[PDB]
Amino acid sequence: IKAYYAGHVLGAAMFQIKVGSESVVYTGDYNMTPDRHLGAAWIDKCRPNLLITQSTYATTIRDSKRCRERDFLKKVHETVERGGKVLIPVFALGRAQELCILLETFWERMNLKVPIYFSTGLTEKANHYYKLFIPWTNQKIRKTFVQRNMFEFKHIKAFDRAFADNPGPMVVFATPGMLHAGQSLQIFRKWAGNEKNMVIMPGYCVQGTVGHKILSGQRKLEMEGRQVLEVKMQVEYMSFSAHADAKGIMQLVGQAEPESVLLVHGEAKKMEFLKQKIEQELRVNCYMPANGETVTLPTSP
Amino acid sequence: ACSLIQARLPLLLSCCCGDDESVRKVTEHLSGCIQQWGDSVLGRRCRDLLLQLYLQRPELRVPVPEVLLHSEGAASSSVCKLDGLIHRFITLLADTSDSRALENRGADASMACRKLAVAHPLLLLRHLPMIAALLHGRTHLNFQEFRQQNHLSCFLHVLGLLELLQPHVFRSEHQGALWDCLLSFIRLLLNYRKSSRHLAAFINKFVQFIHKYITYNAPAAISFLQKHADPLHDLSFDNSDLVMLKSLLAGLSLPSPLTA
Amino acid sequence: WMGCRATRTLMDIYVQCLSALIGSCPDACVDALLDTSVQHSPHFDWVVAHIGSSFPGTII
Amino acid sequence: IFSVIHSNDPVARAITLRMLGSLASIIPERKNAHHSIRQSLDSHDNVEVEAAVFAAANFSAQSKDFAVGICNKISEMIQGLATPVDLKLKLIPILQHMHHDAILASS
Amino acid sequence: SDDYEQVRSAAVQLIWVVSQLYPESIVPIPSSNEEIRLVDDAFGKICHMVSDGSWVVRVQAAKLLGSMEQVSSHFLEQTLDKKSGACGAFVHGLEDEMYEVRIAAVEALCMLAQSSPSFAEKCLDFLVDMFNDEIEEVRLQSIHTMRKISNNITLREDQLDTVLAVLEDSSRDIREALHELLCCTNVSTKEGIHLALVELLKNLTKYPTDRDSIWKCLKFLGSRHPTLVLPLVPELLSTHPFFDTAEPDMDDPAYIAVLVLIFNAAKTCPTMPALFSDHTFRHYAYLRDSLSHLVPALRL
Ligand SMILES: [Zn+2]
Repeated sequence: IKAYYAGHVLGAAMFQIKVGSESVVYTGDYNMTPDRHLGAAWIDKCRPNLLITQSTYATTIRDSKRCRERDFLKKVHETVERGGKVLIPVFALGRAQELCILLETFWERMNLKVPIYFSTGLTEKANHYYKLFIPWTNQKIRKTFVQRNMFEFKHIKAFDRAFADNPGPMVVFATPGMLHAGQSLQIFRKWAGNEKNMVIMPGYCVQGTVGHKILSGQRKLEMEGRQVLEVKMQVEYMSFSAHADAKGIMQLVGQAEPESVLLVHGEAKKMEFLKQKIEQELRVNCYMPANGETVTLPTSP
Repeated sequence: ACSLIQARLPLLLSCCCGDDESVRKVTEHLSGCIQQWGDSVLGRRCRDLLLQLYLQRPELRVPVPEVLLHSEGAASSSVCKLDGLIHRFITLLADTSDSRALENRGADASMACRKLAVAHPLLLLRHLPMIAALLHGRTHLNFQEFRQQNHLSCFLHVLGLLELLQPHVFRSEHQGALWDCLLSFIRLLLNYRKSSRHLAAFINKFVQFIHKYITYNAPAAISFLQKHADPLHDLSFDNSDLVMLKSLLAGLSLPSPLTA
Repeated sequence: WMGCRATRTLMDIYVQCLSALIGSCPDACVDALLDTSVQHSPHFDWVVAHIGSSFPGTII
Repeated sequence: IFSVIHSNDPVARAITLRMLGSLASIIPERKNAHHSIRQSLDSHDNVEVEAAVFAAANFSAQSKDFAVGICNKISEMIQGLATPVDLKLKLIPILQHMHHDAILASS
Repeated sequence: SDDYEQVRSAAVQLIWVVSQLYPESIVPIPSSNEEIRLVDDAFGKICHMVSDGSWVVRVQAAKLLGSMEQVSSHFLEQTLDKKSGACGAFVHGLEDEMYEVRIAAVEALCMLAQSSPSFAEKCLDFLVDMFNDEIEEVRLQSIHTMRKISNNITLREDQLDTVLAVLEDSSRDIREALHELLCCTNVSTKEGIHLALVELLKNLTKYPTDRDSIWKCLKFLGSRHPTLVLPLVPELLSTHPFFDTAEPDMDDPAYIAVLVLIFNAAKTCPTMPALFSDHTFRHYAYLRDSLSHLVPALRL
């Protein structure tokens, strides 16, 4: 087996599985567009018999990088202009670094501290892991880490206190992502307001309660003593998860040039469209396996 | 050069002191002189001297005589003492953002400039590039905050001032700043094309102003339209509900509701 | 009438035709136009009005 | 020394200008002194104007930039009809220090 | 489509050569019954190569993409839009991990914008966002290219805000390059002029050896933007409406640069001589004699 570069998170890899002439490549999760701290995925012309790809985003390109960052910061400025607070949840190890540095650079203009509510031990561990694994990061950081340490964040908070503070411009970075349980749900359940309780979802929120309903109004819920929100309250699902879109998936498939393709880690409605696109464009077989379904292919060694 | 009249003007200004009975009399004498002579060198120098005197003594009770209609001395190096005040309230009216406490001062400045355009259009005409430059700072902004910040108030005020300043605003010398103002107007029309129905009064005023512009000086308006025909055509395609927009564009056929 | 593309098309054709006549001999086109205006009165005369809009002097 | 040029007393200003002219060798290209000379040249106190002429002579002898910056002003005071003949006489020897440049000397 | 980067690099070089030799010749698409000029097809093929795995092929692709200017306008517009396989070619080619491909793309954008002002208008925001890039040679090349395309453009309010918020430079070469860019720049907002004045005075108090180039800079900045400086003139001269203000220190370099700017603007603007204070006229008369290469003759 051979590990490639995936670019989803630190240490994310695409694992080729070669035995004899037969070979299978499993990309797990990946992003073909580099982040502010992670590079782009790359794989040589392996040309395997099968290539298993994630398909959580079979949608079009998500309007580049600069436009998304501009929109996210504009929404943040709009929410904090009226003095509201922001309650973005994140897993504290993936896109948390990119959002942290982007919001810090945005705050270079006004210079007001932002609370990072992932645990101080966890924050320190994340900084240390990112500085020990500099080769896995972007060439942006790989060349400029000696000059300055970008991970040395000048804004951070410990835990419960500033969350229940006065309604200021404080933007919370909750320790558990996806709004499934933990500090994120604890803060969200106690927060409401037009400008305040701005909930920006960078993740996908695959099936977890509360989080999954980003496409919905986010004002219904299913819980005991459930709350309601208003339109100004941010329920925006910013596309900041490090996942390759349809263009990235086609790019990867053309780059590897496999004999066949298989799709996982996505939704059926998106995956059927992606399969149709792959079959119609590259004239290469694609597959649509469900949980427990066995997909068998012939080999010509 | 004309600098000699400028150099001898302080002597004349000192001699006249501050009595309007002498300034009025010498302005009348200069008016009679230019009427006798006209566009000759003597008459032209008389017109330059009269313009300089009016600029340095803008309290004249005969503002903008028939001779100053043709005068191109607005761009000339003459100086006027109203520049500081017109600058003052031009910026007092320029800022029409979400700071609504300034709305009353903006309205006061706007109606005062309307009065000034009615009374002393030439003095305000020399400051036209200033307000033309001030319009560039709002078109690129988004539709939502533009509606919220009521920045359209400044544009409407400037357009009303333009409507009051005609036909003096349609002279050849005041063409660059006029083109800049019109470019800003069409730019904000293009940018806010998702919902242009809030600009109904602004659209009607703009159409009327372009009508008067193509009437008074057809070739200048045609040249400006040819300069930006493609943005106007794109606006017409995207916003086809604006019947006056298409009707105005049909006015190129010529050679290049109210009752009592 | 410009809602019907054929009319606009024909007026464009007339711009070409009238430019060609101006190049060669612009004498009989106006005579034919007035003869048709008399014959096809009063419904066609809007074309003559538009033509006069393009060329005010000779047509008026 | 220079702080006395700001005094409202024109005699004190004249003495300061004369001192600056006397110290011209160790402070050429001193811009504040140059501006002081230029401002005192069109003063309305004759003693200050004479001291400014003396200091202008010294500074034109020392520094080239003052000479080129002052030649036009000296010319306009000399040719100016409002200047008396005595001050015109006092002003002409400033022009002997316009040797720093060929074009300056020709002018 | 070869499996070796040298073959692909040589092939893209050869395809650039042959496109430049026969640009208007027609090549038919295999599947679609569409007749396409050869240069546009080569443009698409090279654009597809900007996503190549190897960075040297990407550098070569960006350079040759810069070198061609016979391509149609819509194809030129396609490489900047998100979503003819040339969609988002420069978008992907401007945000790569490798700095060399980014430099090549920046230079390519320079050539393409010089050939096409309409393209330059679209390229303005993309190129000014590149100023935030923290590779030194990348930002120098972005400065130089922005200065090169300066004649065909005029900066927007938010783009100028963006470039100003990241304008804090330390080294001498980057600072001088910014000074030359500001000499050639074109801006549309007076607030940007105010922020530029603030940053330049900060860089005046911070670096004395920068005084010369910042005086010259502001001399060129006002000559170009008299209309934007005219509101900012009483904002800068500190002229109180009904009080005679103290006479500022004539040796203060920041103040002297504020006068240089305001006098180069005054050259084109009759209305500026009016708003001068008494000491402003006095100070003008001096710096016209002492600094005639920075201060221009005025019509007072
Ligand atoms: Zn994952």
